[PDB]
Amino acid sequence: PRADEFDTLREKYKAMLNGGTTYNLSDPDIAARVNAITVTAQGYWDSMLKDPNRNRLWNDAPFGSDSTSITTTYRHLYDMALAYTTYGSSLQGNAALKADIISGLDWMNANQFYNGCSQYQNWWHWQIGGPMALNDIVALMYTELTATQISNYMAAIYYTQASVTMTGANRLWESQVIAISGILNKDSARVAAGRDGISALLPYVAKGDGFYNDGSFVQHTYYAYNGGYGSELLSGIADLIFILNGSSWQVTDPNKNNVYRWIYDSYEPFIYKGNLMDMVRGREISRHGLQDDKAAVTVMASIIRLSQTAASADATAFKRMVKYWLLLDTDKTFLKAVSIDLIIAANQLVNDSTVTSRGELVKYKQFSGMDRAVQLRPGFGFGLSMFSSRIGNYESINAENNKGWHTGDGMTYLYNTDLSQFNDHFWATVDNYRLPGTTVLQNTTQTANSRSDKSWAGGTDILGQYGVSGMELHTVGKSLTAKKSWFMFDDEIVALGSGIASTDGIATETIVENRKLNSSGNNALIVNGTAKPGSLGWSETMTGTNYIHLAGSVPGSDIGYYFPGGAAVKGLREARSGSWSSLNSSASWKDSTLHTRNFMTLWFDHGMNPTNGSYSYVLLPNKTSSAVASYAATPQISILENSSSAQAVKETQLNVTGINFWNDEPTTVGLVTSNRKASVMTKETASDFEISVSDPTQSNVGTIYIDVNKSATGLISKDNEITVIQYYPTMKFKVNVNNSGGKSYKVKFSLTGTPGSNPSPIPIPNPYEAEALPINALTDTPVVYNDANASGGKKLGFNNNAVDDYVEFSLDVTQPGTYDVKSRIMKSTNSGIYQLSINGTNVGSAQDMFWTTSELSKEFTMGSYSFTSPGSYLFRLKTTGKNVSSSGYKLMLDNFSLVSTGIDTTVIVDNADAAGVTKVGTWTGTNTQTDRYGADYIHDGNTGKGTKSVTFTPNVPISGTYQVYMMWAAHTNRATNVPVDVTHSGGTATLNVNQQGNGGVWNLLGTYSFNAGSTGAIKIRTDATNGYVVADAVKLVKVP
Ligand SMILES: [Ca+2]
Ligand SMILES: [Ca+2]
Ligand SMILES: [Ca+2]
Ligand SMILES: [Ca+2]
Ligand SMILES: [Ca+2]
Ligand SMILES: [Ca+2]
Ligand SMILES: [Ca+2]
Ligand SMILES: [Ca+2]
Ligand SMILES: [Ca+2]
Ligand SMILES: [Cl-]
Ligand SMILES: [Cl-]
Ligand SMILES: [Cl-]
Ligand SMILES: [Cl-]
Repeated sequence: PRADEFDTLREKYKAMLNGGTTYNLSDPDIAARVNAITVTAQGYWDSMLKDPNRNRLWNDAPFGSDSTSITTTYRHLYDMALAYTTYGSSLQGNAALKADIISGLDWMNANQFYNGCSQYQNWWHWQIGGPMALNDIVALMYTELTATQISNYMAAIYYTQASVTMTGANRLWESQVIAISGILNKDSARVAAGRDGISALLPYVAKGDGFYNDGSFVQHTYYAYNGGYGSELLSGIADLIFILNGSSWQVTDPNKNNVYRWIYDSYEPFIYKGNLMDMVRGREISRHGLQDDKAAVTVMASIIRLSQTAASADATAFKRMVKYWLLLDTDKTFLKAVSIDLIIAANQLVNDSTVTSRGELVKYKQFSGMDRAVQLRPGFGFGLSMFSSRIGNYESINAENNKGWHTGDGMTYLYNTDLSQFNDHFWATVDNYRLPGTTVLQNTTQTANSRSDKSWAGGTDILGQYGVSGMELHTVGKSLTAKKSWFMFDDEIVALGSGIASTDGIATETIVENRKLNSSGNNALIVNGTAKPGSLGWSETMTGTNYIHLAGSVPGSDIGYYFPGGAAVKGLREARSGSWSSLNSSASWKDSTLHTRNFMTLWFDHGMNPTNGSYSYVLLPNKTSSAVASYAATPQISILENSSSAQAVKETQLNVTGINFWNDEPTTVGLVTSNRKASVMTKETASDFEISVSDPTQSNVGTIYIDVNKSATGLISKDNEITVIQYYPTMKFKVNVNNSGGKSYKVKFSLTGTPGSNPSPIPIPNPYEAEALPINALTDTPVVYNDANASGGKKLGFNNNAVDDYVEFSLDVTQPGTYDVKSRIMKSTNSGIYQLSINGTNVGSAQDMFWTTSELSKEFTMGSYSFTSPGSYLFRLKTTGKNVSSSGYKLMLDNFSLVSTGIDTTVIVDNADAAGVTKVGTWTGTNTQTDRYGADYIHDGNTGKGTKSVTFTPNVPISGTYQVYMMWAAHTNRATNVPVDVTHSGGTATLNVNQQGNGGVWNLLGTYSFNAGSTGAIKIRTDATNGYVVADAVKLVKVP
């Protein structure tokens, strides 16, 4: 404390920089690093400008106008300082080196970097790059410095980097710089400010920049970036936690535990055998020195750092996964890249037998927050790269990632034992016009940094192992559009496309494969069981293709391709040359060295201007040629449909079905019906049936109704937002997907046992409280106010400014029917004139909602509407004008009610009529009066009195009160005393009717309570009748 706690931290930090006071120099990995450190230092020492008159310290870092020279100079000084303090270095303790380092620092303090200096040009080098490197130098050289020197150097850093104010990675770097200077300058307040700076980076987010609960990381607002920015956040945070850990300024924020979760959720799934998946690395795929295997290193390092501070369970889990990856790293990618400290940590870990390798990871995971998906199975990994109206196609800024045009066009990455597939200059040689999985216009580009006008991107999953994803492609700046779906099971991936349409006048292509080959480029390509030529230059349009086998450059990397129904597949085996400069021509990364790599490219040609093109193929990784053939003969998958309406695949071994629904209309495929865009997956067993549902559009604020065409006995389990509607004879449920963020909702039904009870019918949830209705669209934000006179004690105050302003709600109409639509409006001196529409159809005329009279509220009848199917409906209220006495165009909406109408409840029974009439005795029909109802009527022929009867049994829709009418054929030969029974709820009534009068009209007999069903009857008897008895029709009319 005041010296020694700082001393302790400083020593801990220095040991991170140089590996510690002592270590095993017989460890060849350590030895190689020590040498590398020594050589580098000698390099910059040799090139250093050393004389009093100097104007810079190195020529490659001139001063005055480019602030990069600040960082460059201090990094050079750091390298020298490193060798100076590195145990085992032939330059360790070198006095001349020491003197040159220190003179360099004092020169910088006198000329370039000091408290009060001019911060010309680029801010970053003054506030972050420089201080960061200066901090490190001072850490190493501390004991060799005076207090006055340390004071000066720190005063400069406090000057350029005074407080934390920025966001994302800048904020992190602010925090590191501030924390480390604090430690070096023995300034507790400054260290605490450093510690506090990272808190704002810790919470999860649901939109915009940061980490998402689903594992996504987004940066630059719209880009999948776990491998880019998120990677550097993880690094700095894991380091700050490690340094501060145990100290007075240790990280206490409970959110710090999110950083440990990030590993399980945001990193582990994206590291395949030492390769950080390129689809989450954004623009960084264009950095030659930072290919996927190199990109993985910082994450592995961060995980090791996190294990040193993690709780027991996590530390164990972390060490196990890192060990796994290190054991795979036969060419020492990691060991040759990191500091001695990490070499020590890494080696200790692989030599520790109490830590066992984690092994192969097996899981499926949907990253809905960044339009990504990962399938990890035994033998392969599969990455899926999409974009939507939420996520940009790819990022290209500062002349980086220049050829990334199609990297988000539904691109597929297949990972296997060929660890180098996407490194070893994959990106600088591959034909970027034909990236795997994508559907594109041939040899074209696409505007960068753009989102599509399509929201359908995402998917759902089951058992945490099987998944289905989809993307409605619409190339930006092009007409090209397509529906692409992926179905990922135990050992196959099915890819389907349809609705492929373009008017761009260019041949349209879908890329099945574009694989990098061995150095010969001779990997055997076997097609329909027949070997093709293995020589470079090979090119064919292969028709009637059933299956293909491409042999892997390394055991475990064969790939099979099955083409359901056969396909015309174009093929090309060629050598390709290019340099990284094409992808990245920024100052830092420009590299023009040419490279030549070999590729096998397989694709579909949909031709020019397709109107409704399609494709289907099945990836069969890690299978022999004969196994591939074997699969083709008896496929374990069945494509149920592949159209623009839906795309569905069932794996018949697993009995897992995946379905993508493309339209917001009722749609049926397989056993499943959906009334909304949805991604759905089912798992069936002997004892149960499970369904997974998601809204990939992420913009449904209402419900999704699902039917499953199979009988269930009851419920086993369900997520919250599921509402079971029926078990038998068919499964019925709905999902409330408002604010879903594209996540998945699951329900599991029982198929055996004794049937339980079906759920009771779900009546219309009247009233629909405005204050609690999900809003689907609006022009002006409404506010809820409290009011004891309002339904639910709350009303919704519209703030509508002008004509055509609207608010559109989503209501769950749980029972199909024709309903009269009413709304309860609270009195307000500011009440406009509104027009209701439902689903784009106006209902009724516009209603002037203003009034001056006494009452606090009124019930407006907007009008009638027919809801043919149960589900969500959009009720829109549009400002159309205003009463002259109104303040403006606002409104105080309390609720909606849907009331039934005669259309639903009124019942008519004619004498014929095939159902509802049962006669007794012989009745005679005729057409002779036109006293109405139907063609004919019947009569008893004035004979067989007290023997005959006609019983009208109506089907009462809803229990309630019903007016009972009757019509008949009147004349003069009719009976005047026709006895009529009305059997209703509660008993039976009897009256006589005079049928020689009031014919042709509906005659009110009475008004009674009836139960829903057929327990009520209206009988006409003939007992004691003084004339002809006519039977025609009855009509029940509900009241009110
Ligand atoms: Ca700052
Ligand atoms: Ca490696
Ligand atoms: Ca299978
Ligand atoms: Ca065919
Ligand atoms: Ca979202
Ligand atoms: Ca407005
Ligand atoms: Ca209300
Ligand atoms: Ca009739
Ligand atoms: Ca009788
Ligand atoms: Cl010199
Ligand atoms: Cl130089
Ligand atoms: Cl940033
Ligand atoms: Cl409220």
